[PDB]
Amino acid sequence: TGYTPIDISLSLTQFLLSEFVPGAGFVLGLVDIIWGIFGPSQWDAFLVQIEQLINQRIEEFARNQAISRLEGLSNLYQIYAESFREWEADPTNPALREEMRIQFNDMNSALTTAIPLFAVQNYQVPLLSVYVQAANLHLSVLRDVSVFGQRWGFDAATINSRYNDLTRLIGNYTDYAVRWYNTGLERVWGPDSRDWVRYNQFRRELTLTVLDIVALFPNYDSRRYPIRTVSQLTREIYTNPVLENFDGSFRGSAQGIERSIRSPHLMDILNSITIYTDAHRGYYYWSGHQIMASPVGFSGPEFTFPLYGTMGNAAPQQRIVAQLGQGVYRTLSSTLYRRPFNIGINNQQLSVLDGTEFAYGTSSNLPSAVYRKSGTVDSLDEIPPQNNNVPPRQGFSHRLSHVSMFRSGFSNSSVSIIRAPMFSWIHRSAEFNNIIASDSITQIPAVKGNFLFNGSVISGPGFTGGDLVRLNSSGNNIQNRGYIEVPIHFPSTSTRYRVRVRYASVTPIHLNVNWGNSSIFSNTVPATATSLDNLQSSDFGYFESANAFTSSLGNIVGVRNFSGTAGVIIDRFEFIPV
Ligand SMILES: CC(=O)N[C@@H]1[C@@H](O)[C@@H](O)[C@@H](CO)O[C@H]1O
Repeated sequence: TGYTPIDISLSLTQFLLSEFVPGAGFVLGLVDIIWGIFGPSQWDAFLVQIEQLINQRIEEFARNQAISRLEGLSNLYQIYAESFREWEADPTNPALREEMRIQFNDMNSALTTAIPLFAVQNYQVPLLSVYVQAANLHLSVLRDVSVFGQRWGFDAATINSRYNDLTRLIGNYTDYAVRWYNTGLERVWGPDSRDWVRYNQFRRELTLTVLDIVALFPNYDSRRYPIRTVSQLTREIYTNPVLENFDGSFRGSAQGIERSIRSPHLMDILNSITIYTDAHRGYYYWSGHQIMASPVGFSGPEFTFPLYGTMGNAAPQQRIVAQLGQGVYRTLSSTLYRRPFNIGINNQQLSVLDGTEFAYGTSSNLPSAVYRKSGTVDSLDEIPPQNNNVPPRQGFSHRLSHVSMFRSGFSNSSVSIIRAPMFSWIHRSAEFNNIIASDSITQIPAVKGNFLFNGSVISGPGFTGGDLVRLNSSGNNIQNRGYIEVPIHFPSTSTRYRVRVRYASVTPIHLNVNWGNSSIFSNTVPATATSLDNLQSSDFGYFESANAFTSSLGNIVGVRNFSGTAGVIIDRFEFIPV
């Protein structure tokens, strides 16, 4: 059918983001999306997807052993799923209850045996995606026994033991996956542009097929999340048409290309891009541009970034409005390469864009914005739909969040000109606004805030689904306390909410949580980590307000660091309806 593991994973991500609640729906969902296949095809494809990228086939025996085992888990989970489905339909039935207990044990036992075979020495990287899939399924099944095990007829001692497995393995699987993500990525680095392409492709593909899934693992903790919980992925992934459609390779450019990506920041909303046009020998091109953005929820004035590339005057400037409908979901770019037989300042090599169509995500339809012309270098090939059952403009997975630029040469004095817009893509689960649901546990990442004082945004470890907020120590200045404020919106004004914060700290730290002007928590929270530099899964802890309140307290939430000597990492705010 022409599908790749990337398509499949994005679809699974969509599911896990919107349907993360225990019950038959979840179990049947996993069968429908991943585990309902017959035969080795899918699994082979999952392996090839990473193998072809690192340019290394898994040793043949270990490869067949892994594929074979995945087939086994598939058959077994299909049976488990149907037993679950019939059981839910008739929960008091003793025969169904006994069958569930047997099915759970077989499933748990098979997964525990199978997993190390997806961690074979010297082949951890190409086996990573199937590992994560298996790990996901295992956590899922452990979550199921935690929620339903009593009703199935397991004793309290067995349930608690399985739950302790769940919490430990949330940690272990996460750390394993991130470690091997980092290792694999690092191996793929090289000095030239061809290397950078491969490196970024790895980052991109494994973000979509590994990291994105891992980021949702904490959700399986049924005690922490006893009802439906909605996560948001704020991380950005990258395409670059000029570089990615280039068959040659720019020597020693990789570092420069990588630096052209912007550094960690509070999430913004891309409003417009103003493109400047330069020309050479009747070839008109995108020479530079200017970005305009807004804070999350349009909760502040629009801001303008410094000029990217060079301001050319060969044609009038074109202001492309990105923020219409759901925003820009797709770029279709026209690449221009000039490689003349004789090269000189009068006859330059060009590696640029001479057109781009910017297509909008929309429930209906909306005409595309077009810089000069459309092209065939299509972002949808790299950033596919999460839902392939509707048109791409409805079933898209990402939204254009920024455009920066890798640049080389000056038109006036160079033989070779590179102008390579770097397109940055945010997952659509990163909503324009912070909207607190009334019937589910709403997760709002701290980086979705709009005001940060005595602190900085730092790179996530890779398992949080985006970046993190670091509040600095005050230096014993009551006026210099680190503060992050998040704008929030309540569609329901009568629902009562407890506010939970997910954090990391090396020493005990006094934190103050405000909802509007009201302080709803002010106390010392324990240390959770040994280091803030090398973050592992268990380094993140939780604390929460004692009481529940309504939207009448206000439309902001914040955390203040009262410590004079220690810093603290804020991951996300969570709103729990009582
Ligand atoms: C006495 C006190 O804590 N003052 C805080 C200050 O520490 C800082 O957080 C600032 C950021 O806006 O807000 C002030 O209200």
